[PDB]
Amino acid sequence: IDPRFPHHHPRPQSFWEARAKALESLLIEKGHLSSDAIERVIKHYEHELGPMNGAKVVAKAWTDPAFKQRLLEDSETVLRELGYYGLQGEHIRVVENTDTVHNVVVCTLCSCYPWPLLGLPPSWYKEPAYRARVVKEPRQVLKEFGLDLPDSVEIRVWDSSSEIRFMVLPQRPEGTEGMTEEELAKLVTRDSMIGVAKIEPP
Amino acid sequence: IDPRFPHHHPRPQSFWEARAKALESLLIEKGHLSSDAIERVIKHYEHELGPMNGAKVVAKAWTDPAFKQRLLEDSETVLRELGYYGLQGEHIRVVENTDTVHNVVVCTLCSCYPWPLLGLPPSWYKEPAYRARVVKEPRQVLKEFGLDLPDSVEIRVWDSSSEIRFMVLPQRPEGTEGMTEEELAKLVTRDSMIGVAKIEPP
Amino acid sequence: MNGIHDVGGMDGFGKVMYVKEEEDIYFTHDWERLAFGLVAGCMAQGLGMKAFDEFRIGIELMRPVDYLTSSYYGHWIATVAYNLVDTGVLDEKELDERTEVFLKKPDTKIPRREDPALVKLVEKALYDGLSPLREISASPRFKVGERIKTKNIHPTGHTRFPRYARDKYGVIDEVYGAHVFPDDAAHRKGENPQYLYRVRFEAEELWGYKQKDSVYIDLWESYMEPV
Amino acid sequence: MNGIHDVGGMDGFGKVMYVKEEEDIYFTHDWERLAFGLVAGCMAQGLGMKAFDEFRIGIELMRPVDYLTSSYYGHWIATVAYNLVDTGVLDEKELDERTEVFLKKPDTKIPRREDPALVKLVEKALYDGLSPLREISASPRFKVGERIKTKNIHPTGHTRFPRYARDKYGVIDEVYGAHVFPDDAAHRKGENPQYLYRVRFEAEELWGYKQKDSVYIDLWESYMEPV
Ligand SMILES: [Cl-]
Ligand SMILES: [Cl-]
Ligand SMILES: [Cl-]
Ligand SMILES: [Cl-]
Ligand SMILES: [Cl-]
Ligand SMILES: [Cl-]
Ligand SMILES: [Co+3]
Ligand SMILES: [Co+3]
Repeated sequence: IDPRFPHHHPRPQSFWEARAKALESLLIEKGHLSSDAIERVIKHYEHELGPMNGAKVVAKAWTDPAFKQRLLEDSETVLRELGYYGLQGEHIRVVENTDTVHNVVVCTLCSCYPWPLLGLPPSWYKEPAYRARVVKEPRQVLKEFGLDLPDSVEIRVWDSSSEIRFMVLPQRPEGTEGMTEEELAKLVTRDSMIGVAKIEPP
Repeated sequence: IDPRFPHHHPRPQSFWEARAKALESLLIEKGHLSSDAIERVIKHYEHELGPMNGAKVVAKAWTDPAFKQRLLEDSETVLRELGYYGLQGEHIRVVENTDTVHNVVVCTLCSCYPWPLLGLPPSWYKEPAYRARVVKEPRQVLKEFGLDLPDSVEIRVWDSSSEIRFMVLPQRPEGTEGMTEEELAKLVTRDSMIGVAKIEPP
Repeated sequence: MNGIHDVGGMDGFGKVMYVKEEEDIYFTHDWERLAFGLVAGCMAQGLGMKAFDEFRIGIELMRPVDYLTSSYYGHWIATVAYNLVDTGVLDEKELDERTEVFLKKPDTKIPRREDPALVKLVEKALYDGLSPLREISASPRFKVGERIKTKNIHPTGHTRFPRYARDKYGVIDEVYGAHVFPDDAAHRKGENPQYLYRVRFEAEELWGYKQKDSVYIDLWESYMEPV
Repeated sequence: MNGIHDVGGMDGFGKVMYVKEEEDIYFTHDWERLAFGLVAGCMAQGLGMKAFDEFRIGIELMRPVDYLTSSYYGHWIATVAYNLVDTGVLDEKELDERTEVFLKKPDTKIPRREDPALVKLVEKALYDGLSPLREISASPRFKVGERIKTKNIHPTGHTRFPRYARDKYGVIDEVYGAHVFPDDAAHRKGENPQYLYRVRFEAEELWGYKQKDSVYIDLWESYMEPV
């Protein structure tokens, strides 16, 4: 490495792996962490949480008009009542898609996403392309997801710049007559709760 | 490479080397370039041009008041008369350092620099740190070159956003009494003609 | 800080890599899982970070070349290392030496320790969270429907005021209440809560563009002024 | 285009790597010398580029990760390849195949050809240059000393209007004359010259900062409006 240009040379991902193990080792040796504390976190975020929680909320809103009304008027109270609350989900707001208003959520500055309700964010949600572009050319971004909105539909992009979090409530599609709440929940995609997709008829 | 992340993987510099040879080979085979055309360019920019041309202009300005006056009133005419003219030096302006005005030149958008007068730009001039920072915190940048200007000295940064080019005329230092024009030219540093250094007493 | 992380409105990052959600794998290396464990495990005990403000500035301070190449959980490893050294929990020399050990010998064994009490403590963080909502004696400077102008300020430390939203007219959409102020809290200078607002910005104002697009952004009171 | 190349006002790129000028080597690899030969050799004959406008946009279009890692003359190779393929001088498939040949066999011999007439032609470019000064029938919209406001425009093609200078008040310092207009010429859409001005901007206006600093920038007439 030419010392004029150290900034041209990224750390290899092997460095980050080694650094992670070094942090783990030192913190356990010094009594700050334990094997089971680390594993508890991994179990929670990889397996216990997920978008099925949001899907249940969406299906309940579609099937219970009183619940939907309550959810939209005070989502924080309602979501906490259901138990969808915790770290990075202390203050969750629900934004309703309508025929002429489409909502899309982003964290331009990093990756903020309501883990207790939706689980972990999509790969692309955390990366620069989506984050940079969705606030300026949301129609172009949505087209890359296969969502081509008419010029007459208004788009509202919600940038998660505080600890307030946002979930999109997508509209119930056609062809769902006679479906149960359970069956409807199965139709609710992760992507529809971020705003990058509508829900297809079954 | 994960096709979600091709943008994480830079071309190695071996690619650019191979690409250069491929361009050379194809262009020569197709009769667009010749060995001697390529070599002529290299000779010109590596050896024929250089900051000694600017140094001669500075030393002449210091020793000939009439010339300095002419140079500052119409540098393009004067520099062309001297033969310091050519590609990327068609329109060169000279900006005078004074006791309370310090000039610094940059190309924030790339690397523009008056080759016919100064030769090739410094390594750092073409790189992001200087380019990004000098327009916003020139005092901090100049301090990294060892130039710590008083708050009372005004700094003018010249961003080379068109084909107009700028050369800084630094002030003659103390301790140069009795020196010839030739000897004075030897004191004029490349860096002083960009504005990142004053000239030290001999 | 006007860093590489503040990408809103940038061009050149290319197409979004679409992937069916069912195929959108969470973790492809165990160190990525470990990164999650380190972040939450430390934060739950206030080690290096009490909440996410301290966490975010450690990522923002990454060398730009590392920020773009480390992969996501590399950011998390970077900020854990930064904050633990910054607060004196770990020594930088010791951390570097141990990193070198695992570089050269990746199969080096990790010490094992069961601590059920720490597990319960970590669970508390996971389920109780870390709400930044506070109360202050002052009243809000701004009201719903008010047209404000965001400031042209350039904090060199942490901020949640994205560059694309600076020096822009917007309309107050909601007054949330007072929230812990990131620009101070990230640097351990106190919670110093201020009123937090949601503010709507029109595409024409942000970009000079012509579509029916808007952006809603949450902004602290000190990021804005009346008109 | 609001690209990685437009770095004015960015933070995080770090310290400037100072080097004594006598030690500041021009070229450390022969392909870097070759890059210079390719650029000037092609431009002298109008191959892929007639002047520097076409040259610059090819660099600006680089993948950001390549722009930051290629090294300087890598930019030059990128834009020569881009422009020669874009104008139909070279075929992309043929160029890729030949690149692969030199990747796998770097010592592959380069064809030799002497062309003294082409040498003289290249010399003409080097010494005569490519002045972009033109004349137009219109008069300048702005005058020396006039306070202008630069536009908030976001060209997706080439421009010489740096983002840090957009939507800013400045004072006309000089009217240079009409110059070939980069935003059109880079895309081969005609010289379409416009009046070029030098404009002074104060630090307080650009950044909200408090020192005795200013920036002089050259701006085409269409980048600005009267106040
Ligand atoms: Cl570095
Ligand atoms: Cl929908
Ligand atoms: Cl790519
Ligand atoms: Cl000087
Ligand atoms: Cl970097
Ligand atoms: Cl890239
Ligand atoms: Co985030
Ligand atoms: Co340049």
